[PDB]
Amino acid sequence: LQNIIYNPVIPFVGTIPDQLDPGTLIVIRGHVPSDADRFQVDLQNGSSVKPRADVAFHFNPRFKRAGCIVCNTLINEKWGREEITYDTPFKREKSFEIVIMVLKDKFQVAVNGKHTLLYGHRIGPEKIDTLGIYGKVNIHSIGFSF
Ligand SMILES: OC[C@H]1O[C@@H](O[C@H]2[C@H](O)[C@@H](O)[C@@H](O)O[C@@H]2CO)[C@H](O)[C@@H](O)[C@H]1O
Repeated sequence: LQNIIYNPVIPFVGTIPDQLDPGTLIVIRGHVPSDADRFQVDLQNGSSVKPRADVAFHFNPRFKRAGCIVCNTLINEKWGREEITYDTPFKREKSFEIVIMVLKDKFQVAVNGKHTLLYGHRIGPEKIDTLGIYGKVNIHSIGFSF
């Protein structure tokens, strides 16, 4: 793993150190705190706050009731169709590893050593240069393989 970021402060907004070509991994190890209702990993085009940077890939675990993962894309400050994965491995007070693998046509995401979901590209992954992590989460490490 390359360009590892250790224990970043959340909210984190970092420049991804290379283009996300097919086969690239983003690996994120962390922990959901006991009072967490949600957090998010956003692959974004730039880091503008107003107007809000486009989010190619919004990966948003949610913990209310039985919980779920919501995926979407933000284009021109509008959210598109939500893709909700209900078989969620995330739990409050548990550790996790997320591996996002960028393929040509989709993202392939594995959580805790197990395939979790797919997400077809809506914005070309070549437009992504920024990783954002927000909400209630404790991130121990961010690693990249190009
Ligand atoms: O799709 C991701 C965004 O959802 C926004 O919340 C949605 C909510 O999930 C949906 O059920 C509906 O009622 O409308 C809300 C507004 O679009 C969150 O506010 C945003 O942060 C993203 O997670």
